[PDB]
Amino acid sequence: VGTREKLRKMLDDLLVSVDHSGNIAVLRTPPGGAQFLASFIDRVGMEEVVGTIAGDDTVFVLARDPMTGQELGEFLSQRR
Amino acid sequence: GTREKLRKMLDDLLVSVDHSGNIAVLRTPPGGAQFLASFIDRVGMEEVVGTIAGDDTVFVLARDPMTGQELGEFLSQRR
Amino acid sequence: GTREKLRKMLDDLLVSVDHSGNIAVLRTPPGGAQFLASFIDRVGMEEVVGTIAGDDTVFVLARDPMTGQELGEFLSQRR
Amino acid sequence: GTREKLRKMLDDLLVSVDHSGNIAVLRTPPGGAQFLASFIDRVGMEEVVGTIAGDDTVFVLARDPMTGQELGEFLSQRR
Amino acid sequence: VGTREKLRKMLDDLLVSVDHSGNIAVLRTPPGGAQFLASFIDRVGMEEVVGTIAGDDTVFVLARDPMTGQELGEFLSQRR
Amino acid sequence: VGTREKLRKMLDDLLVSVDHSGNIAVLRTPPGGAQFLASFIDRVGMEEVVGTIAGDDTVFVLARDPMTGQELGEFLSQRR
Ligand SMILES: NC(=[NH2+])NCCC[C@H](N)C(=O)O
Ligand SMILES: NC(=[NH2+])NCCC[C@H](N)C(=O)O
Ligand SMILES: NC(=[NH2+])NCCC[C@H](N)C(=O)O
Ligand SMILES: NC(=[NH2+])NCCC[C@H](N)C(=O)O
Ligand SMILES: NC(=[NH2+])NCCC[C@H](N)C(=O)O
Ligand SMILES: NC(=[NH2+])NCCC[C@H](N)C(=O)O
Repeated sequence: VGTREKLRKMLDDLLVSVDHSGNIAVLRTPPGGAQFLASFIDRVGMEEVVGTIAGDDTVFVLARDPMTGQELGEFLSQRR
Repeated sequence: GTREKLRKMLDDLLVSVDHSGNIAVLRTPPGGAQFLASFIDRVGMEEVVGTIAGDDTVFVLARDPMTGQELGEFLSQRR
Repeated sequence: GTREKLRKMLDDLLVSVDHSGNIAVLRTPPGGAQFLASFIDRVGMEEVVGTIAGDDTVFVLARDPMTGQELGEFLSQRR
Repeated sequence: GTREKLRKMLDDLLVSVDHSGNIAVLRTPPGGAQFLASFIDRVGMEEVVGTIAGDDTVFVLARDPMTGQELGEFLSQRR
Repeated sequence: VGTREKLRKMLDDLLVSVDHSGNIAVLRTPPGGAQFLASFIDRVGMEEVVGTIAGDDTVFVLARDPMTGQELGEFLSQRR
Repeated sequence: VGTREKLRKMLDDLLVSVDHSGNIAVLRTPPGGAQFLASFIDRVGMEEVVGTIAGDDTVFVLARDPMTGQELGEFLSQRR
């Protein structure tokens, strides 16, 4: 039903919390969820996102300068 | 727990099931393997000796004498 | 695809092959396991029920009645 | 090496042992699977065809004719 | 024997080195150790830590602003 | 044939793109390639690199201050 609405649903299904410090937004997932969530982020292609790294329950998303991790995390919290 | 989380996750995440020997193989979308296997470990099924998740694949070890096919059969059935 | 990417990657990445039962075991250099298994999944070999990659090891599940030794034999042969 | 590092790590990391077929299954605490399997690979046991570590689970492939139970038996015994 | 002393012992058992640059402290582990170490960090709940990402032998720990990676790494080197 | 030339060949074989923001250079790989590439980086020992974290197709490399992610990513793009 499109990379549009799936975004939301993936976000609502998975995002436990959003935090930030500096040029990084930190996304918390349930255990094992990090790689899954970061895959869609990479795949919708946000160009204020330089890249992402997933661990097990955490994703670091790197804001493209001048954008900041707070601005980045906000841009997300509205997609939910 | 499997009440509303069993079938739902499988539909959300289980792309295909295959098997060989005492192992059932679950394919997920990219990055999905750890996440689905998290749900499987958490119900704590006796016949699941254990799970290993890669990136898009999960290997489920069936407890002998149960077969990998029989095991993959069930998770397929929760759908 | 296996034209120029089959033998080449194995030479680049396959350190050793071993086996037991319906499983062939591929050792790679550190961090190499996901990368090599990516190539294997992508040819989509029928007899490969699936793959799991750790850090330097890949487990390849052979589809019964084929054996893990027979399977490891082929990838060794692409070299 | 297994002198002071064999039993010690297992006590530090091995939560439980199970098995099925030619595979022994080791459960670790969260995130512990790669770390414990690192120690196992490094002794280089002949009968260990190879190891794959997920997040909290390790699959140890026993070299035929040895069984996964017999293999899990030993690591249990180093405790 | 508590999330108190286990901290230390986990730290002593695992921390190969601590480094830093910017808002990140970098922790080096033996191979395969990264996820294990970062699990306890997440679990003791440090609130100057926004989050952590583990690889194989490295953990990136994100300092909460205003705190810095150096201050963060020091706060650790005293727990050992 | 040495940690010298293998660098290049590994880099040419694997580096899809290089990006940067702040004190981090972001390296993109094919799927599953991230851990492999970051292993060699760690192993050639660059001391303007504090550390690396690999995911599945992305590596974050932390520049040692004063060095920046751009300067870091450039130092690489010449090794190819
Ligand atoms: N089950 C675990 N491995 N837990 C620890 C995860 C460590 C870190 N937050 C990450 O996602 O990389
Ligand atoms: N992006 C990747 N690493 N893809 C390869 C996946 C390899 C294997 N199927 C696994 O799940 O472990
Ligand atoms: N750096 C490491 N984690 N080494 C241990 C590798 C464990 C196992 N052979 C795997 O590939 O999953
Ligand atoms: N945090 C998690 N990903 N937990 C699920 C672990 C899945 C499986 N037992 C493994 O070790 O690979
Ligand atoms: N055995 C390996 N995978 N080594 C490379 C690890 C790369 C990076 N330092 C990380 O921990 O993510
Ligand atoms: N097949 C996947 N797991 N894709 C998503 C990878 C997410 C992130 N770019 C990483 O490398 O960690």
